[PDB]
Amino acid sequence: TYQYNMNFEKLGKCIIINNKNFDKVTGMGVRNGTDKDAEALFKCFRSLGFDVIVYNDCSCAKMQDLLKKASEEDHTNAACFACILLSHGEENVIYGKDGVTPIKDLTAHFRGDRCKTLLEKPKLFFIQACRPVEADFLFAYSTVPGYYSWRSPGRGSWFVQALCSILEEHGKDLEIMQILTRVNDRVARHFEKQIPCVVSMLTKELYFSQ
Amino acid sequence: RDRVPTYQYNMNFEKLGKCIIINNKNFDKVTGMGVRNGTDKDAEALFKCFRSLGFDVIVYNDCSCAKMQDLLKKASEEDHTNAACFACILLSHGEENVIYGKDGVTPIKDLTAHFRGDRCKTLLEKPKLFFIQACRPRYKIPVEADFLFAYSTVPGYYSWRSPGRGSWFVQALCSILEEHGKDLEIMQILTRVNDRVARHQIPCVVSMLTKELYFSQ
Repeated sequence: TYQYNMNFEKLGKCIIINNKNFDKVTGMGVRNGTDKDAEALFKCFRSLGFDVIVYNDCSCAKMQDLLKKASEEDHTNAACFACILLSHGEENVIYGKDGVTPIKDLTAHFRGDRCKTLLEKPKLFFIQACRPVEADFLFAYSTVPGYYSWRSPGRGSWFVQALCSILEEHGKDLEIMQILTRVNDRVARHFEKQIPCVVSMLTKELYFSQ
Repeated sequence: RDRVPTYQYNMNFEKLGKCIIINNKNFDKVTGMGVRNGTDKDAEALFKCFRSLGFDVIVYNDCSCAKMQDLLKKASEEDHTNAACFACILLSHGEENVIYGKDGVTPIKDLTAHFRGDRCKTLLEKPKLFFIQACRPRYKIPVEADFLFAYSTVPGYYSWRSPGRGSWFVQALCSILEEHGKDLEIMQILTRVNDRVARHQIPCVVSMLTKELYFSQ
């Protein structure tokens, strides 16, 4: 009653945009580690039951088309939708490899109206980007685009590490907010700066199980 | 599903915390803002509600911008050492990143900054809750841990402060808190409020909290 009905054929689709090499004409160097993060995320989410697909070095066109096309799909037997973005970011904007595109435009497509099939179902956006308020949307930022998010060349971001670890072990028993909160604490505890940020328009508790 | 974890905010303190409610109903003509009929009804339900949770609630009304800033700053300079948390509720007119005082408009972000870890070390590691009902996204928020923002309406749209029933968000918040304030976790309460408000406009919660928040046991 107080939970999102997960009784569906599929858990849902999980698009993982992984931008690592940005065209010079943007002024943003390679994101060594995003490859580590991504693989981690791929497993973690595939493990939750998502039909996950990874897209590398996407342009603002590719990224917009991707999200556009996905929203257009039929999500009837889908429990929800998940999108994970990994790249450079600024004021509410995400970096393509050839420029910058506004996050709002990526989520726009899945709004209640533009995507009848996902209506009433959770839309999840996990955004990791160092430098659209509609119901049932949830955003989880590695940290605001302005403040820097700590990585580790061959170890990946703390956020992603924490998120995959927590999800790996509790992705089945904790509610989505509990997990993200632990991710919050864990990322936070690293410094002892950066604190992830969760924005939730969810109307029911979210559980990737039963 | 819910149980015994070091994943809960330590609530074992002398007192629960202070709860500041700013009830701006009347605004200076020059601001062009109208009377917020129904705000007193929210203010009353809110004060009773939080008083009931164990908060030491203080209610200010028709405050000026200078007043709001001063009040919150002073609140941040007090010694919250024996308090478990801190709550501030703003009921007024709103606009992108700003909230109205009677004499004008001031940035929500500055109002909340007063409590950042480095400026209110006595609330450090302690949840700082802001419930904002600014009629009329992470941006108008401090980059600090243990902060929680529950925005009344769409930080892009307008909430419907009912003529003489009280804003939908507020009333829903109080309703759910009366009922489960002492048995549900903060995100559970607000998520239900979200649903409730939506079953009528969608409120949004920004959480930087690092632990679960239970007001009791």
